[PDB]
Amino acid sequence: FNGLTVLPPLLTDEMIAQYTSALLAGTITSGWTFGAGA
Amino acid sequence: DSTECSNLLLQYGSFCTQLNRALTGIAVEQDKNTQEVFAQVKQIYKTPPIKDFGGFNFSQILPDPSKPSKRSFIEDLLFNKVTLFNGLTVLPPLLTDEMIAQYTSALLAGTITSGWTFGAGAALQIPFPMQMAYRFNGIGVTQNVLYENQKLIANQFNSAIGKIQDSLSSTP
Amino acid sequence: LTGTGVLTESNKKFLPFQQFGRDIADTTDAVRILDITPCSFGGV
Amino acid sequence: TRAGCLIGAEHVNNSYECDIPIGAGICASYSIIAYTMSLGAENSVAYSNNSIAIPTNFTISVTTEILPVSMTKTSVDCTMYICG
Amino acid sequence: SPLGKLQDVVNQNAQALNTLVKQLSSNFGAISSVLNDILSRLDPPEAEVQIDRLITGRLQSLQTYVTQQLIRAAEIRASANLAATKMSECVLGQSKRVDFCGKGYHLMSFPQSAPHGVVFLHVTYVPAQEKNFTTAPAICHDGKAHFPREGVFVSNGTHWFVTQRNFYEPQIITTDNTFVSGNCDVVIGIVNNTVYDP
Amino acid sequence: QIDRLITGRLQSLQTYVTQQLIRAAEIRASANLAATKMSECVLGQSKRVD
Ligand SMILES: *[C@@H]1O[C@H](CO)[C@@H](O)[C@H](O)[C@H]1NC(C)=O
Ligand SMILES: *[C@@H]1O[C@H](CO)[C@@H](O)[C@H](O)[C@H]1NC(C)=O
Ligand SMILES: *[C@@H]1O[C@H](CO)[C@@H](O)[C@H](O)[C@H]1NC(C)=O
Ligand SMILES: *[C@@H]1O[C@H](CO)[C@@H](O)[C@H](O)[C@H]1NC(C)=O
Ligand SMILES: *[C@@H]1O[C@H](CO)[C@@H](O)[C@H](O)[C@H]1NC(C)=O
Ligand SMILES: *[C@@H]1O[C@H](CO)[C@@H](O)[C@H](O)[C@H]1NC(C)=O
Ligand SMILES: *[C@@H]1O[C@H](CO)[C@@H](O)[C@H](O)[C@H]1NC(C)=O
Repeated sequence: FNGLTVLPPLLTDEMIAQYTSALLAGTITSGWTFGAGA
Repeated sequence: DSTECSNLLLQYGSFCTQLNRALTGIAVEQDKNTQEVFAQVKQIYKTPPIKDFGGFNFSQILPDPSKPSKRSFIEDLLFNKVTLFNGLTVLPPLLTDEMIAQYTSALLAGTITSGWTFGAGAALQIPFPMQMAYRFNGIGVTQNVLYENQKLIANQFNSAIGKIQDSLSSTP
Repeated sequence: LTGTGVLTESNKKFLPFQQFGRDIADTTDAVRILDITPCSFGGV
Repeated sequence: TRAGCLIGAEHVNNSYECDIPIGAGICASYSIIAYTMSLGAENSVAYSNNSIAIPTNFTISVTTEILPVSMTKTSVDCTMYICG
Repeated sequence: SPLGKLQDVVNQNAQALNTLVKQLSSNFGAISSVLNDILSRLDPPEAEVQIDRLITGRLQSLQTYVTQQLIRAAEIRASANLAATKMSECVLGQSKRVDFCGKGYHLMSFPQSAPHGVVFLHVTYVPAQEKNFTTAPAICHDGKAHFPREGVFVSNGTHWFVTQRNFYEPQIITTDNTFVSGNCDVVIGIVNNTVYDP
Repeated sequence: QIDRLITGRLQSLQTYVTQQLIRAAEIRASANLAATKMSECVLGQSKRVD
């Protein structure tokens, strides 16, 4: 209110959750293979 | 202790609270740093009274019953070599020197008795020669290399520890 | 006490002995009852 | 103690896990008691030159680690803050 | 209070912001902390010297806040670099580093989102239900020293077997899982036992 | 004169506190490194070179 503003994050909570779900799904369905290529 | 300072500082603001909070946070952070570094285990292991480590000598780094604040001779040299109002005070650390030394003693006992097993859970006793054979296997050297040169490797380790104490005694 | 901002209808209840109302930061918020809300501002 | 003097807590000769760190190896816990914190369980491992301990079972342990990644992005307009 | 680190970070940021807000209303030696009141009750020369005092104080407070914010940002950046390293090593693979991905032998890790951070669920292997055994560095059979390929020689009582280090799976001592290196005269602690030849 | 002295001494205290914070950050980094070294070299064998 006195020139103080809060800039929203670039990545929303939903997008971060989607990243975590993709990482977890790749870990379960592929192990460590997805972290070194296809 | 001048009332005019308080009178002129109450209207100045609350910078003193900021500085006090910063210093308190710094002190808490150092206590946490020592706590994290030295207390890697929750069990204080003790070296057995009999010391048969296949020729390896660890009395140089293990504590002695002479009570030099429960520190080893190398620790004594390290402590001796290091040489150390107006509103400034020094808060004593949460962990004393004896407590840190006993953490160090527990870590040494666990390492020389159980190898690396105590760091992953329950301590598992194993002869020190077999632990060294495992460590040799870790760097890609077969166990027979250790077992057929056990005396030589023990002598080399003892000599290396001797050079370490000689360097810590005279060399600054 | 001069200042700038948008006057707004006030739903808060004052007292007969109260004229001003200051929220957090000790700045004028409500004045005998009307609310003081500064007009929109921000970055570009 | 070397950290000062404590009033209102009864000193005890036991040693427990530290709850309220007073300092210099002295902690306090809830009447309010003051003691010297215990480093942990004290045990002696049965070492021998021809003895080993091998597990016969295992435990699958799931632990949680919390790591901050970012904080709130705050922008301050100096002209508006200082002058208004 | 299981997420004390994130809550502590939020609390420190909020405390710093609130402290800056409170310092906005400090006299700093001036006749009033309200700039508008000073302008509406003073001659321009004295008004501008009081303005100078207020500007100095508020600028000093803002300088202090920006410095603390930069230090906290560096700390958060170090923590995030550590978190990225943990994600890459513990989550995207298996790490041999001790206690980097949880206490015990690390198996895998799972990431979970947090409001201003990350949570790692470290799945690890912990040995349990331990038993005592008698060991020997090698076995002297037919005047030859036999060492285990992988594992260790053990013997409840008299019967000698070979097992693996992290689990008790005794196996009959055999030439396939043992290798010969020299005679049995230089090994210290070697015992006499038979070696099965299949 | 007292007010001028107050400003100078507070400025000195701010500089000291900032230096302590920077040194504390450096010592915290060193302690994190030491804890990592203790964990990966005392509690186990490290395959990392140097
Ligand atoms: C280890 O070294 C110390 C000093 O050099 C000596 O007193 C002690 O007897 C040695 N221990 C063994 C087992 O030889
Ligand atoms: C003091 O400590 C000793 C040993 O722990 C204990 O036997 C004794 O009862 C204690 N005395 C008091 C008054 O706490
Ligand atoms: C290992 O422990 C589980 C329970 O934790 C038990 O059901 C199982 O029988 C144990 N294994 C052996 C070989 O006894
Ligand atoms: C087996 O090892 C434990 C330590 O893990 C020890 O307490 C016990 O005394 C040992 N067994 C025998 C028969 O000595
Ligand atoms: C050791 O255990 C095995 C498993 O049954 C058995 O064959 C052997 O006789 C045991 N030896 C002794 C001395 O208990
Ligand atoms: C273990 O030490 C004892 C002495 O306490 C000795 O009699 C025995 O031969 C040693 N065994 C081995 C395998 O070194
Ligand atoms: C093993 O057998 C050989 C000859 O068969 C003998 O010389 C040696 O002493 C034996 N080892 C032990 C430990 O008795």
